[PDB]
This record gives sequence, structure tokens and C-alpha cells, in this order.
Amino acid sequence: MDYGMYFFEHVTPYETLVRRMERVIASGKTPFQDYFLFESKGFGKVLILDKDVQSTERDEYIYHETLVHPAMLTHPEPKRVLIVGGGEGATLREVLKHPTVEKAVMVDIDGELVEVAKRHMPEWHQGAFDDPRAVLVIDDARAYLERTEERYDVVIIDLTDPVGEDNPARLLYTVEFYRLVKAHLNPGGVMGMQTGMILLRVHPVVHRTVREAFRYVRSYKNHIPGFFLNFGFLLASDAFDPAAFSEGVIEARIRERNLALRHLTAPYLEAMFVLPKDLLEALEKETMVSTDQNPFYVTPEGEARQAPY
Amino acid sequence: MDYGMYFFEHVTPYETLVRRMERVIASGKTPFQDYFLFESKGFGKVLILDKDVQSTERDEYIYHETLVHPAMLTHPEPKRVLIVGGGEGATLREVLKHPTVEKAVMVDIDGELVEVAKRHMPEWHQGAFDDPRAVLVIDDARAYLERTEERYDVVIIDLTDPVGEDNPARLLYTVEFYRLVKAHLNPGGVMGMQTGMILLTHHRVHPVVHRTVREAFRYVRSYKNHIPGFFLNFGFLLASDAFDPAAFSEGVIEARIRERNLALRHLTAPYLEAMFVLPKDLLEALEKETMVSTDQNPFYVTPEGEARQAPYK
Amino acid sequence: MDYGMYFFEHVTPYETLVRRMERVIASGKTPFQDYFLFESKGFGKVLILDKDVQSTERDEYIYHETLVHPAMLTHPEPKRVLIVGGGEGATLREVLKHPTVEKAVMVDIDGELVEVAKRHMPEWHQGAFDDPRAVLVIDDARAYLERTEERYDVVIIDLTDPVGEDNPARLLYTVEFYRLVKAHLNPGGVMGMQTGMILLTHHRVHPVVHRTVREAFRYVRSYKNHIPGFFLNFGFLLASDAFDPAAFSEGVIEARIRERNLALRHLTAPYLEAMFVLPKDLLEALEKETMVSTDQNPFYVTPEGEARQAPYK
Amino acid sequence: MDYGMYFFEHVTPYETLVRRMERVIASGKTPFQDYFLFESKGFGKVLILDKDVQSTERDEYIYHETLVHPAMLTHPEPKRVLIVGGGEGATLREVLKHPTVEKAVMVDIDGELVEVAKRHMPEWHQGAFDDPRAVLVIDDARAYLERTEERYDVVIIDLTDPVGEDNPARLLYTVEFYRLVKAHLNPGGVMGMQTGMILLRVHPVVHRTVREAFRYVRSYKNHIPGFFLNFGFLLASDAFDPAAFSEGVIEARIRERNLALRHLTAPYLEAMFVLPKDLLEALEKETMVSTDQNPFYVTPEGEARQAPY
Repeated sequence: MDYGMYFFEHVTPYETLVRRMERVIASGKTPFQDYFLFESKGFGKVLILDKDVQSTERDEYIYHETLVHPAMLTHPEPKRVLIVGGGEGATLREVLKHPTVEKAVMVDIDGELVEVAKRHMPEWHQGAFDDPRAVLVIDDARAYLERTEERYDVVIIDLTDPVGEDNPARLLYTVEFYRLVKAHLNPGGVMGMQTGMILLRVHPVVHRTVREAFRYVRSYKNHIPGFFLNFGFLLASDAFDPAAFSEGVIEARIRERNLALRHLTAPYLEAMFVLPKDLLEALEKETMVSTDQNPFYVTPEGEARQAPY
Repeated sequence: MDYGMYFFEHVTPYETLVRRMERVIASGKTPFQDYFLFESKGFGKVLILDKDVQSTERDEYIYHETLVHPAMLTHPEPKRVLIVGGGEGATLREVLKHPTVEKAVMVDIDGELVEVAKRHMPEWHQGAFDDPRAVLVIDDARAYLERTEERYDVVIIDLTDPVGEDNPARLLYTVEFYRLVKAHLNPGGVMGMQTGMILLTHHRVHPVVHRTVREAFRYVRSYKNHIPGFFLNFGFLLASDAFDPAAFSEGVIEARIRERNLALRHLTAPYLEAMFVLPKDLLEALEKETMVSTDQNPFYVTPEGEARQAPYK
Repeated sequence: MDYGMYFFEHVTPYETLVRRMERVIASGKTPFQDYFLFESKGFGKVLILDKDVQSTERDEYIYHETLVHPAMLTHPEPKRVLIVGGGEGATLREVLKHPTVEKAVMVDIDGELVEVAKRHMPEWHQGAFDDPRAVLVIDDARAYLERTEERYDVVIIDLTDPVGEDNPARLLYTVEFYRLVKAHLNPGGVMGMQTGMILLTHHRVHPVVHRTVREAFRYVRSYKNHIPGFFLNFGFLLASDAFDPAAFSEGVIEARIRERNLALRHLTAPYLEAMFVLPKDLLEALEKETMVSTDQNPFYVTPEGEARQAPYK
Repeated sequence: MDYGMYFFEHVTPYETLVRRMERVIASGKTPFQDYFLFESKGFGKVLILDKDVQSTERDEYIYHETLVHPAMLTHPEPKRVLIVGGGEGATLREVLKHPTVEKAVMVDIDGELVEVAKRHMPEWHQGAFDDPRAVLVIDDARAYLERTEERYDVVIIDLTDPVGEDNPARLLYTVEFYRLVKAHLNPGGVMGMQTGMILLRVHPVVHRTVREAFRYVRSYKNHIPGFFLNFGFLLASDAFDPAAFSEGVIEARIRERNLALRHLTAPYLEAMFVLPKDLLEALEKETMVSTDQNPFYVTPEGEARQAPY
């Protein structure tokens, strides 16, 4: 590789990605995490939060379409949506493409980070924060949910894995959190979320934990170019099986809502739910359920742990 | 990050993978490429060829099942099979799992590398080289095919990308090479192959390989799968003149899997079928690609990981 | 090791220095070289030129004192001084500390780089560029000297190694360049310069520079000092036709230091003298070296960090 | 840099050396530390102990001549020598070159490591272990010294810096240890040692600690190519000032003892004791003295610490 500026990205405890930085646009520290935003010749702008890549300019459409539309499209008519996380503004951008959306509330803990995105990541938000239907709330998701009582048709959880024992993210991955979320869902409501990278137990544990809160839980996956990783996601609902696709339905909705998709197609979306034998077994055998009493977290070595926070 | 032994693996001109080595099993240089085999805590043994990871002990089953079975299963009764590349022996291993196979010819240019696999990579070959149905040929697959008139039902191409202008392997990625391969296929034959990483923002190797193959075969169908140990989404393809290789029936593939008592750890009939469902961006990249590699102007991979063409010799 | 921003610095073909960057101050590319200036926790601001560290905020005083004072102090009364290179402005700074100096001409080819120093590296120049006695010339030092007939008492050469065959700076390391420099020295003049890293097992750049200078000057004396921020032992040299630059007296240098009220943070009279005492292996390397860089066959540094010669143009 | 096998060497908390490995000769773990021996094109064979380079084939003569001869040459007639550390066998090799040496005892804690050197590092020992005057003892230096009562003309300490709070090396860098060493010195005896890297407080602390045990302590330094570092060393004695060089004396001894030196010369040896203004100030201002009660160690960030072991 060429000499020069590079960022050392943690991927696993045995593999590290060294990404070339052409120029550093912004780097700093908020009261919640460190951030690094740099120009790369391949993926364009890259945002690092702490030690892990958070998003890249040229592949984020894949991640955000994958994260948002399966839940939005499986819901016959989403009017009110709640986004937990998604600080770059792109999750909101995709949510706002559905014409039935009347209100989209985004709740994020780090206001300073959101400001970084607003000023240096216009490629992501593309003016979504200034949409009259959008409402930004800087606060702790649980705190907000515990206080508020408004309900939603769709809730999109776009958070980072609870890696690290002292990581407060642990409290956002417990069965109680998912029940709190479910409490804020209108009848027929669906929840969509990024559920950790998949590599030969974060995703299976999250799937199992969510299943302790919802009747129907369906894992789906997609390779995210800029992360160099296969990521797991899931849809959850008590009102119906979100992955029981009826012939032609998803396709009809995409056309009807005039969604401008660059990555997904109706058939590709449904194919994301077709899982390989090894993943199915991992999901099937998982027994750990994260709880407020004993919140699960991943060790630096990538192991599933559980004990009081 | 920690201190210790690591391997700096080329991925792209802007991204490098630094893999921790627990201990080095073997390293060396054949007249064709450099090789390194080491123990990693996450993926077990890792084989590096020159500057790129070639295979991983703990995830190779995913790569080899993906590479081999779609072609083998789309064929109603594969009896004669040709393997180009696959020096580790795992490709042959998967081919040999099909009881209809009577003969499997494997031709690869680097005999020394094959020897390293035989000695240090039993996890891959699992004895496949010694199968009575297996015939190992160390030679240029192109010279071998022109010098022979044997026919095959299925041909699997398992080679690394042709990096570098001076790389003679460029001649194994031209339209006349694929035409030569097609000339050795029985009437209902099918070719299956690994067709390069997919990273549309960086380069279009996969679409160039697909476009080149389309110039030699009537029906060409790309499929993809994420290879864990490579940290890359890989493209593959099925090609045939006799039929649209992706015009399945989940039912028929399922029945053939059961019939042949195929032991699969990654693929299932429905997942195999789903690999052929592509996203909009990949479809567009495949559709718009115009580069066709030919003996006159063979394509190669530039140090920037881009597909480029230039007159040979 | 930790995750975060780092700079991969070239040191040798087999050793690379990975330096943690706290934050990046400036980075860019002039028509001559790439530059990067960043904050490091250990050495403060670090300036990288292309792929090699050029200077460190916390240790530059060691490098600049070592580079400048031996020549300036061996001269009884340096009034006119020429500086070739030293774009940061710290070389000029040290030259200007000598109150006998009436004029200091600095010629460097990269004006944009000098501008980066002026704006982001005040720790180095400390206002030297604005000294009434300082004259800044942006130009090829060779074209400038041939186009002028001014004379100097001391000449300091502060340039990076000429890496690469196509590097026009190769012409600033030939015997005719040093002869040109000698042609602009007053009768008792002396030339002092940084003469490449010393790493005898890897290459002989320093001995090649010394051997080349010996072909233009009667008396040539190498001296060395370890530069903390470079993690390398560096060679330097003093050259003159008028006297053996190392035929000191600790007493005289001490008196000149006191006389000129030189504020030194690294050197002392006895330490400066000791830099000229070399070990057996270095002496032998210097003695046996036969390579003489000339305009006809200028020497350059190969990608393997070796000194090689080849006919120009 | 080229892709390939590399070793990540800690140097400081902000600088890391990535050294290319052409081939790995041997790698493993003893009950005391990890070891990595590899071929490098520049320095030849390189031995890594834990995370730091211990020695390189093509530059070790510089380190070992620098470590051994100043103490040996400043002693008018060394007959009995004690080496603490120096497991590669090269320290013994240099000591054995002095014809007045009748006995040289080498004490090292890691017998398995010594075996690694014997089998894979012949370039270092060059048969020195098989010299009739050599005696290898595998044991804890202090334990050995506390039990034994034999005395020596010269003691050479070739140990690694006490970096890390739990590092047992701390107990070999206390004023009590140096007093124990001094107790095993014949009258007129001298002690020579590697005293840590020098970089803008390990060396100054060791110098100060040793001075709390010996009347005359003289620091000297030399750049060690293979370490990419300036290293500090020191000579200590109660009988005389080891650095008060009388004209022509060192030179006469080298000739008289027919020493085959490749790096040192009499004038260069004496020049190693000429220190720069900044180093002299650091040595002068240092106030920390390592004690058995509160053994000093260096923090991962390179800071001088002191507390009970």
C-alpha cells in the first residue's frame, strides 16, 4: 500500500481495515464519542465514530435503502414514523420518500454529532432535516419513549452494536427496550432495524432478544460495500408476519409511492430474507436474551456476554 | 490493535486488510506466485497468493459451495467435469460430491502450489486429489484444451483476477478462451465460475468478466455471495448455449440436492436460487458494461484495481 | 497499538514508521512535492514531505543546531551566508543567531512549501524570513548561482535525499554543483550540510555524498548526530579548501559560542567537537566508497533506498 | 510499503515500527515471554521479545561492543565477570575477548529462550557458550546473587526496561538491586549496563537510582541502528571514576588485549561519554530513585511511576 495518511479501523479482534485518507475534512470529540470525517478516493467521504466506520458517502444509499424500505414497504400505509439513531440524516431522507408519511420524528443523543453531519455531510441529509414533516429531538431514546406517549406506524432503529461492557448502548438492546418500542406502535405497526454484522453472535442474540418482545421476527441481510461486511437486519411485528410477501404486493407499492430506489428492487428486497443454512442454524440455536437486569454486550474478542449494567 | 505478527493484504488501492498471524505454517515462492499460509484466530488457516487472500480454512466451504453447486445442480446429470484452477483442491472436493461424476479433470499451471496444498491444506482437499475419478493436469489450461478433444458436461473456472499487464493469465479471461471452453462442452453443458469481486465504486471487474463471457455464450447469468473471510461480495456466473442457467424451479434443485445426497453447510435450494436475484445498481452495471476481453486486447487489472485493456505482446 | 488516524512514513524498504496523528493541520500538494502537517502527542507538529518526515516541532532544534552551528562556529567571522533548502525557516533562524551575519541568502525551489511554513510553522521560522538581513529566493539554487557572482563565507545545504531517477534535484548533489558552490565561497569559506541518513546495512547514501563532496573540496569531514524525531542517525559534513574543518580546539569554539551569545539547547562546545569522532565501521564505509555523483552520471536513491548512478536525460 | 508479512513493533505510544518479515524462523512462547525470530532483508535475523525488538543480526555487534567494552576496558585487569541477562550469548562473546578473563558467569531467568538462541542464533553466540571459561546459570539474578557469595571484577547488566506495573523487571532496577550487585564486586570493580532508550525519563531515573548506590556514575550513549533509537548506558564504580580517561590508556589496552573491534575505537568509546546539553539537564534534574519499597516502572504512555510491587 501507499505511504500516507490512514485510519486504522477495528473490524474484528483479528482483522483491521487500514483506509487511506486523502484529506481530513473534520475530526473531533463530542461528549459521547470521537468522530473522524475524511475523503477517500473509493467511497468518497467516510465518517468514523470512535473506532468503527459509521457510513460512507458512495455506499450509504445501499445501507439506508436496506434499513428503511423493507419495514416501510411492508406496512400498507405508514403515516407516522419514529427513527431512533440515524444521525447522518439519510435514514430520515429515505423514510420521507413514502408519500403517506405525515410526520417523521428522529431521536438522537448526540446533538453535536448531528451538527457535524448537517455542516459536513450534505450528501447524506440532502435537506431532509428541513422537511416540514421532520422533527429532530436530541435526547436518550428510552428517556424520550418513557416520557412521550405518541404512537407510530413504523419505528426504525438505526443504532450501533453494544460492544463494550461500559457502553450505554447495552440499555437500547434489551427485551425491555423493544417492549417499550412496541408500546409506541399503532395496531398493525412494524419495526425495522440494523441488527449487527454477521460473521461466522451479535445478530443472533439481537434476533432472539427481539423475539422475546414481538410475535413475528424476520431476519434479513445485505452486504454493505463500505463496511466490507455482511450486515443483519430484521423486521418485527405483532400484527402480522412482515416477511410473508404476497405476489406482486411489494412491487405495486414501490410504483404507487413513486419511490426513487437506486439499490433495491421488489425481488431483491424479498431475496434479502432468504437465508443460508449456516445463518439459519445460528439463529435457531441462539439462547441469549438481553434484559435490563443483565444487558448483553460483546467483548473486545467478539463474544456474547451478559451481566448487570 | 495489538503488536505482533500481521499480514498486510491488498484489497483495493484505498483499503488494506491487516490480519493477525498467530503463527506461520509455510511461505515461499513458486515460479508463478508468492504464497503464505498462516494460522489466524478467526478464520483458521489463511492462504495468501502474492498480495491477496486466496482462501480461509473456516469459510472456504461457503466459497466452494457457491462456486461449484449452482452449475453442478443446474445440470441434470453431470458425468464429465473440467476444473480450471482451484489449486487448493476444495473445488475438486465439491465437484466430487456429485455421485453422477465419473471423471473430473483439473488443470492448473502452478504444480508447486498444488504441492503446498496437498501437504499443508488437507482441510481443503480432504483427499480429493486421490479420488480415482480425479485427473490432475499441471499445465496452461488453454494449451491443454487446444491439444485435446475431450468433452465436458460442466466446466468450473476457479482463478484469481489477472492483475498486471505482463500477467500471462490474461489469456485465460479472453473471449476466445471462453469459446475454447464452450467448444469442449457437451450439448447441454454449462460453465460456472468465480467472476471477481463486486465493488462498483472502485472498479468493474465483475461486469467486464460477465460482458466478456456474454460474447461467447448465449445465456449468461451472474450471481453473488458475500465471502466472510474475504470481507468482499463476490460475483460468479453460470453460462450456457443450451438454456438460461437461471430459469430454475426451487423444486428441481431441491430434488437434485436430496437425490445426490449432497452434504451442504451453506447453500439450500432456496438460497442458491436467491443468489441470482440482483440489486438495481448491479444490474445496471452489468447492462452498461462494454469491455470485451480478447486475445488481441486482453483485459487486465491495473495497480488501481481497475479493468483495463491493451494490445498483447 | 490503537485505532485512529496514523501516518505511514517511509523509512527503508523493510521498515516503516506508523505515527499517530492527533489532528491534521494542513495537507496538500505543491508542483514539487506532497506535504502533510499534523499534531503528534510525542513530537508536536510533524511535517512530512512526500513520504518521509521532514521535521518535528519538538526535536527540530537538535537537527537545526547540528546542521548550522558547526560550520558557522568554525568560521572566525561569518558575514555572508547562503542557505540552499531549509524551507521551514529554522535553518535561517539558526544562521541569524550569529551577530556577525550581515546577509543570509536562502534559495529554495518550492515557494508554496515555504508559504505553508510561514503560515503553519512559526515554531520553526520564528520570524527569520522577516529578518532585515534575510533574502528569500525561490528558484533552482544552481540556476541562481550560475546567474550570480556574489560570494559567501558559509554555505549551508539543507535538502532531502534525491529519491528517484526522474528527480531534478539529483543535479543538486553532483560534483559540479559542489564546485559551483565552492566557486562562490570567500577565501576562508566553509560549507556545512546534512548528508543523508546513516544505515550502513541498508545503503551508503551518506558515504556517497561525502565521497562526491571530497571530489570538489580539499578537506571533507563527516559528523553525525541522532535525530530523535527521525528515529535515525544522520550524517552531516563540513567542507573547505582553506583548512581541515575538524582541526578544532574545544577552547576556540567555546569562546565563539560565548562571544556571539548563541543560545543553544542541544550543542555544547565539547559535544559539537565529539560529533566528528566516528566509529570504525563508519570510517571504513566512508574510506572505501568510490561513487562520485556527476552531471554526466548523477546519483539518485532507488526505491530500495540505495544510491545508484545513471546517465542523465 | 509492500504488502506481506510484518511485525508491529511498539516503540513509543505514538510511534510504531512495522518491520517486514521475509520469513519466520521461529515463533513461540516461554513461561516468561513471547518470542519471534524472523528474517529481514536489511538487518538480517531479528529477535522480538514480547512487543519490543531485542536484537538484530547485522547490528548486534554495535550494541554488544558498546555494552561490554567500556566497562571491560576501563578495568585494568578483569579476571572474573558476571553477566546478568544477555541471553543471546553475544554479551558473553564480547566479554570473553579480553585475555585476562578467567571466568565469565552468565545468569538468565529464561532457559527456554537461551535454547532458542543456541539453536537459531549462532550468529550471536558464535560458540561462546562452549568456552571453558563460560558458566551458564538459569535463575533469577537477585536470587542467585542473594545465595552466592563469589565476587567479580566486572558486572555487566543487560536487561530490558521495567515497562509495565506488573513487570517483574522492576525488582532488578531498584537501588537495593544495585547495592546487591556492588556487594559482589571486588575492590576496584566496575559495573556496566544498558540503561534504557533516550527520547526527549527511563534513562535519567536509572542513572539517578544507580547513583544512590555507587560513588561514580557515568552515562554514555550510542545510536543502535536496528532499534532506530539512541540508547543510554552507564558505568558505575566506588573505586574510581570510570570515565576519567587518561591520555592513551584505552588505546593501549585495546592493542595489548588484541581485541577485534568492528564498531568501537578508543576515541569513539570516550566520545560516547560526551553528552549534549539537553541530556545533561535531564540527568541533572532527575529526582526519582527506584526502591524495593516503591519500584519504579514506566507506564504504557512512557511516564515514570513508583509504588509498591
